[PDB]
Amino acid sequence: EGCLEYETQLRRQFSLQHVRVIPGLDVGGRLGIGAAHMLMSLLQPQQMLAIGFGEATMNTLQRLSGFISSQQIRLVTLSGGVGSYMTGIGQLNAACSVNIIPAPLRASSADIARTLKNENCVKDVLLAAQAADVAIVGIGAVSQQDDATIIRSGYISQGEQLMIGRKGAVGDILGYFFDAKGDVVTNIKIHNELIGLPLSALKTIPVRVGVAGGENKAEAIAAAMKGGYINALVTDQDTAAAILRS
Amino acid sequence: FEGCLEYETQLRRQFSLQHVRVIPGLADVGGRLGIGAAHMLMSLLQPQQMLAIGFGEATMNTLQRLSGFISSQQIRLVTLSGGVGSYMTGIGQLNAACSVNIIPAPLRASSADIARTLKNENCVKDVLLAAQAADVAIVGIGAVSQQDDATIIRSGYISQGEQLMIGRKGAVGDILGYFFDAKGDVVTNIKIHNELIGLPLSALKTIPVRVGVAGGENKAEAIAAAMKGGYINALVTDQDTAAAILRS
Ligand SMILES: O=P(O)(O)OC[C@H]1O[C@H](O)[C@H](O)[C@@H]1O
Ligand SMILES: O=P(O)(O)OC[C@H]1O[C@H](O)[C@H](O)[C@@H]1O
Repeated sequence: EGCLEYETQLRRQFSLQHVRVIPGLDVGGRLGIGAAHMLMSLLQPQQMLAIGFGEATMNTLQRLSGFISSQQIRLVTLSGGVGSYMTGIGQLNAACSVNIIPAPLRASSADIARTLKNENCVKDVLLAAQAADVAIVGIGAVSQQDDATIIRSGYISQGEQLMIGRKGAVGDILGYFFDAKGDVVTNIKIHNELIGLPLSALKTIPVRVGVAGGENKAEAIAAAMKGGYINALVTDQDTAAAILRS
Repeated sequence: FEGCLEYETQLRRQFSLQHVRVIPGLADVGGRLGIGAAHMLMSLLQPQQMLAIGFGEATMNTLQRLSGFISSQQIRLVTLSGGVGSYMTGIGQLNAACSVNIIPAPLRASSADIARTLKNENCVKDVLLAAQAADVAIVGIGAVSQQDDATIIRSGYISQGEQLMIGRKGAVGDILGYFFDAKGDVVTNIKIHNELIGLPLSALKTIPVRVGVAGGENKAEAIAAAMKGGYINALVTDQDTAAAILRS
């Protein structure tokens, strides 16, 4: 009931292409339903879907697995890491096309990241990802602190997250952190250590869906939309309220 | 006389194997090899044990047939090589509660310095160690004599030129991109070896039970060599191939 109005206002405040706002209070399971449903009406047969990692995207992929088979959707990873995509990929049948960047999410140095990005088998998948028809990503917030997936998964340290925060970052997509206005934070070393597509290349993809909730993400989700990284959103009612007031 | 039971006995004694299965020649073989290798693995793996897997058609067919058993017995899988995508037809068949540990790297780097770098990345080194600690391994065996039909060529991991020179330098086959000569010794002057990300054959031998699954007469010399080098200590093959291996 209050969902339609919040959709409308989100669509107009952030110039979005599509929005779904789910009734408030479990939330992550219900976000995956909402995002799977949006993706079912967006994707045409044999189209390509680029995927990010995290709980909300993995949930979504589970609810979409039957659509993916019967419409022959091709999947491609937006980042390295492999293992982080397996909970969502394991829920598909084995005739599904899945193209996986064969590298770590983050290299121990920027030189090594650049080396890896130039290996043929990595470079091939980076291009495929950038060419996708639709993308589905999660959004992390600095305000989650130890509960953020990117920290639980060991990809950045606590000291890094404190400094990322100090430097004015509010949230991230695929390890790429941006400030409250949506601008990528430029003096953060991790950015040049990530193997996957940068957020500037992600914007090649014409429909880019963020799925994310919890009031603690509101600032990050707003900023993601202000930066243009996502042009469609799936979120929950309380978060929507919080974004609109942010 | 002869038959499969005799061929098993002879192979077992001749190569000092721990386990052997020879399937009849007569309905198509790579599928029946997979069934036979899954049945052997089912009798060797205890619950919660760890199975190291290599890539290729025979291993991926085996894993497909083992998927129900992997699930119910909570078998943990780990990749023996990089490549990620080379393993998807196999691991794609499992359910999502399955424990699957994948080397997050290419199979082969563009240079040896780059391979050495990737082997020292934390997320790669962790999985290399997990693989070496496995209870059982399952691998395919490739033969130089397959030429353009070898999976290692068909998948683009080596060039025709490379395959030619590897043959010139005395290799007969490979396991996981590591090529050995007819006595079973790894061929030392081949640059693909230092470019591979995964475990070398010497570290594969840590795994106590090492099952090769491979058939076709053109692989006979390579399979014999693989047993002579000790890379596999158990074999699943077909009748014709067993006969050829025995006369090698
Ligand atoms: O909170 P989740 O849904 O688990 O996932 C969010 C992560 O996925 C996003 O692209 C960012 O990397 C975040 O770091
Ligand atoms: O002939 P297949 O069963 O497809 O696979 C053999 C390949 O997989 C083996 O370990 C070697 O890499 C071979 O090159």
